[PDB]
Amino acid sequence: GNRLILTQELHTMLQKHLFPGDGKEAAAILICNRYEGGRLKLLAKELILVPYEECKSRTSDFIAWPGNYLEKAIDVAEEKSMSIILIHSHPGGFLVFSDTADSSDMQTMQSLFQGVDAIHGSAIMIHSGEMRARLYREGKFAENVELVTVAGDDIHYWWDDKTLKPIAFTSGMTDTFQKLTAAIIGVSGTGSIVAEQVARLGFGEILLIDHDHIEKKNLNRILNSTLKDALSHRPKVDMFAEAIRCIRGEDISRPINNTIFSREAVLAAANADVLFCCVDTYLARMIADRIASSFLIPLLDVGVKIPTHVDPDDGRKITDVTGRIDYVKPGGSTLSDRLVYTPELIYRENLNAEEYEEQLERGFITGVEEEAPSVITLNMRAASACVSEFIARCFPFREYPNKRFTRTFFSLAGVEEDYIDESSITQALNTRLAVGGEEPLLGLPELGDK
Amino acid sequence: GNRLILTQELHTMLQKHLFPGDGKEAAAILICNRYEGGRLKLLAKELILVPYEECKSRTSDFIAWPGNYLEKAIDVAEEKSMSIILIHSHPGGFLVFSDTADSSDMQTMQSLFQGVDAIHGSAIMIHSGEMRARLYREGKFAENVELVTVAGDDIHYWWDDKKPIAFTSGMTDTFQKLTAAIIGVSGTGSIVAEQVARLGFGEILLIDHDHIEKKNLNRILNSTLKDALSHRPKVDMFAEAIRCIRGEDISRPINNTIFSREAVLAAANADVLFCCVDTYLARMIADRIASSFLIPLLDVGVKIPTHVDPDDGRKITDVTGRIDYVKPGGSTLSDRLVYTPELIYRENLNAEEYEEQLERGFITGVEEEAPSVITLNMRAASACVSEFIARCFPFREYPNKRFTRTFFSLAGVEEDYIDESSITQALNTRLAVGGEEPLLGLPELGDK
Amino acid sequence: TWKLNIQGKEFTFDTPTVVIRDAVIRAGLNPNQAWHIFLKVEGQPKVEKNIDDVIDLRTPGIEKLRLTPKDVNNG
Amino acid sequence: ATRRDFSLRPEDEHYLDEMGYCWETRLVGNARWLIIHDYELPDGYNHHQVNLALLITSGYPVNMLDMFYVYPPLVRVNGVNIPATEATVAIDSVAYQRWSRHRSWNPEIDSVISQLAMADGCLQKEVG
Amino acid sequence: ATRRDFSLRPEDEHYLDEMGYCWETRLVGNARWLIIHDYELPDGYNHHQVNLALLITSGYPVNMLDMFYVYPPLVRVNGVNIPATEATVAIDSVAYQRWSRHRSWNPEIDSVISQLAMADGCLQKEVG
Ligand SMILES: Nc1ncnc2c1ncn2[C@@H]1O[C@H](COP(=O)(O)O)[C@@H](O)[C@H]1O
Ligand code: NA
Ligand code: NA
Repeated sequence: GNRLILTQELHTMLQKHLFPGDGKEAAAILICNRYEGGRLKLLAKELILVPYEECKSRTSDFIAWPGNYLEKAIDVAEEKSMSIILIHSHPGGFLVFSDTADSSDMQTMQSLFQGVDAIHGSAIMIHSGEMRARLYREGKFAENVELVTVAGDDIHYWWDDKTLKPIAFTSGMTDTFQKLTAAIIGVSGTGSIVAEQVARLGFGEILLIDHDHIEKKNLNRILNSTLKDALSHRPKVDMFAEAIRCIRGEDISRPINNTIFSREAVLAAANADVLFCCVDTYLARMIADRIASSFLIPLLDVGVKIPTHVDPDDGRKITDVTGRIDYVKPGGSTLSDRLVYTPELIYRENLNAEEYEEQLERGFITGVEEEAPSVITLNMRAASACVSEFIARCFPFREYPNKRFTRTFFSLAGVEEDYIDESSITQALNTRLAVGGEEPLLGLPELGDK
Repeated sequence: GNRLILTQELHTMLQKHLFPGDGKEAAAILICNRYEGGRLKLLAKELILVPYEECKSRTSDFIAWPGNYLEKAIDVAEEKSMSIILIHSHPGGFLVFSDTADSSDMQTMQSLFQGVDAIHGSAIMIHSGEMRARLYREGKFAENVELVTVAGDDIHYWWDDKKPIAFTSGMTDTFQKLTAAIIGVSGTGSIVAEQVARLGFGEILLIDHDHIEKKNLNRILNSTLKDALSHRPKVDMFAEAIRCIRGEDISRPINNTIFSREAVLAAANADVLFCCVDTYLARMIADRIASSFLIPLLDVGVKIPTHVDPDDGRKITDVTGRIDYVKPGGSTLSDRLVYTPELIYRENLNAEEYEEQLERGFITGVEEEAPSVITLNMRAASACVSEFIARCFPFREYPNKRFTRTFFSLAGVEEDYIDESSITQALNTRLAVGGEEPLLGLPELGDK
Repeated sequence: TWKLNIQGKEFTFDTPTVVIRDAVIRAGLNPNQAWHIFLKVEGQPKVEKNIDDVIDLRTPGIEKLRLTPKDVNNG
Repeated sequence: ATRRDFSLRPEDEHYLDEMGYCWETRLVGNARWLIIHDYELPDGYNHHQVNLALLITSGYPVNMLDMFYVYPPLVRVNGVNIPATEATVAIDSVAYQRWSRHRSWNPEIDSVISQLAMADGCLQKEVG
Repeated sequence: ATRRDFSLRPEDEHYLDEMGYCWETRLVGNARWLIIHDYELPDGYNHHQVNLALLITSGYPVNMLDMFYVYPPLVRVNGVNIPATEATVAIDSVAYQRWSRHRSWNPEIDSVISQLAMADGCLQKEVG
């Protein structure tokens, strides 16, 4: 099932342009990249607004605008064969005119194909923001876009089969999730709990990405794991995919036995509607961050920690028992912006054995991990808040705007929970945004082809 | 593996008596009921303090005290054949004197047995409150008490074989010696039971009468579609899951209501009760088991109330959870109004009685809610089990007593705590009565 | 002397004000790690602080200085 | 008298015996009925003796007792109906009149004993 | 020159080619080494040409590059050692001298290009 995905920033700007308040139609042009994996994803990259003053007519059910903007679109799209989607206010009637000639809706779509050998489309927005889109192959009407979506502070799904919105926890929530793909990156302490919830909430397809295996030491944490799994060092994703098959009675999960830092895993995850990042390295969190930005996928990143310290009188004790949940929307602040990873953290984490021995010998590191062992109670407390966060954003039920909860930190030792609003986070330049699978994949030469 | 269980109230009084501050031994006598199920549990019921003034030879390492206190304990204990435990400040040396005879520790234990045909014992407390005890059978030294315990605001375990920080191997070693009971093994209870199993509890009782259906596959951990299509009992399913996870048969499934002699007598063996039910009646049974057999109790509930808005239609009113910790002799679920007679009454009308009496207007209608959901169940169940860890292995920056009740709202984004000292306590008639008949004071549980 | 609760435990200092960094060091915590630093005073919302800020232990209602890790990375 | 399918509280049974009642405990399905045979009434009703029954609710005495039941149904001797007594409930096929009489319930002090005291108070009251 | 076990960023390779370097990318186990052959040095060292190598870290260019490596090891022509250059690291058995030279890393702008600029700056600096 294909997708047209807009960022919240582009959608807001589009809706102000198409509904200035005068009740007259307006026109704009969306230039998109594409991901052609298990589903066609159209990734909104650039927007061209047709100024009202350069339109020959603007009425309540029609508009005539100049074809020179069509040619500006083609020009932007030409190099990378980008897809071009014309958008118009709710009725949708329009024509394009040149200095000497008029072209209908269909003539315009054919000229788009003539200028760019690629899929193109035509979309309509209603005053409240919802969108519908039709695709054209070879300049000729083809299929409707099944899902137009914006993952903002709230997550909006505008389905081609729409005929009220459901409320959280009801059959209508399940009906929505049944049509979505979820990717769980890291299927261990938190990730097995996230994947369990996702499966039992009725998600239609579930990607499982992890390179590690069940051992005796993680039977205290990984849901559905057994002593028999541990004795055979069963891969985490294969164990969990077979448990989902038994739970759901259906083969709806795709186990990827590999690191997320692989072409196999990145290209599988790019098909998802939502990423749940439950990893335990800074490096993996950067890969997830760049997938989310490149392919316009909302991202929920969850981390836990039980730091300890040495009290000078009493010895070692627990410093905090803590969890962190980060919601990252396409075009909003990223995990990088929030310093969830940095170059220094990634560099320090990935030293080889002779480097570790040298660091110890020179006194740069102590060789003490100032944390207590992970525990299922904290993992579950974090993973349940993580999946509830997606529910809250798809089906708002809170008494405050979801934007207030872009970051959550909770302390079970200090018995406190704090929230950080998206507006307080500084955003850097986001060079991955909506580039999809441009090579090198995610901008990482280790992921380039061949 | 046996137990001597004191309430926090008796332990506090005992420690003050035995350690007044002059560094000299003192003596006291604890009279106990017993539960003789899978393990012997001695249930501290009454305490006699021997006044310092009536003693002689009170020093840092010895005390001689009068035998009329021994006769008082025998007289209290005679009717129900209660166990009598002598307690002394740490070194523990003593004799018991009368006009005609002085009696050593061994001779005193023989006199107890002559006065009351029961197991008796002798215990020592050190200044910081930890206790060790030895049991005497037919008046002669027998075996040590494997575990002396007080479930207070903090939960204390004084093992004969003898502090670790939470989440380390020391925590797991403790849990391996404990028995947990999960009452209700469904939405929250399957999650509590999962955590208890993976945290390493050595024995896990599972109590529920219900079976798996397609409708609860969105919530019950380890459940499968085949389970639902074959109406497999919740407890049998979960017991088999524990067996494969833990590699050993450590689960005890009880396919029955908690309101049965079978379930009450099994749960009485537990070191901790987790109550995860959807009825007022079962919460009341759990409350009374906990008091009668001196077992700490964690009770958890969640609710998603809904209402009909005029412009939007049905919407979510709130999304809430509750965790209650009940220590033996502290405020109870009944004190906290978690159930009341009126709520039990209305719940246990049959369909036609309920409809008929709703019309009459003496009862009120039950409120509307959305379907249960695994995320909320897990949010409550994780905090429920973490509460037990925090009481056994303190890690919070405040006294555990501040968190005696916890309420959270995921809609209002608030979490509130209620201190034990703010809860009014009614008379607790079940406290440490063990299996006195009718069981729990409920005639339906009586032995005919 | 003046007292300050750090991470749940009371410590005594011999000066009326202290640099947060020094209070963190005294409790055995590592001041060079990434922290959410909060000072709580009775009757007031908690206030986020910087590692090299000065706090006045005479402030009426002074409750506790508290750190929460910013690098929370396990799964 | 001799029918005793279940037990009440020990104090209940002592009270019923000390009162010299002919009393039975009868299970009807899962319902637990206390039935006092030939309970004597004040003058003023169509009958001078009834069976007086209590439904012993599940969870008693933490669950409350509520209302009471009489057979044959009572009417004032002048033919005026007793207020709030129009329902009937079958006990082993015999239709008892149910008296809608309600009160607060405290498990520390309430029992069959106080519920029978309430019943008698209502029976004394409703002669007029 | 001809050895190319892995790719750098397209802009890296363009820069190395536009500079006319003889450059190789060599996998040694899982380690990714960029090696520039016969890199010309200013006067003032025991050698006038070296191999100049960068360790291309995992996750580059989000992971940082750090330090640089030269073979044969360099000493000032008067025999004085270059500060903070005493470690060696074997690359396919050849012992390279590691220069402890560190800087902040910004993934939006840093690459092999800026890391080679740093290396040259250090090599210019340490003639004296
Ligand atoms: N009297 C009882 N004895 C045992 N289990 C009970 C009792 N009352 C309720 N429960 C169980 O509590 C569980 C609540 O389910 P849920 O609301 O999904 O957590 C159900 O499986 C019930 O059968
Ligand atoms: Na941005
Ligand atoms: Na009490």
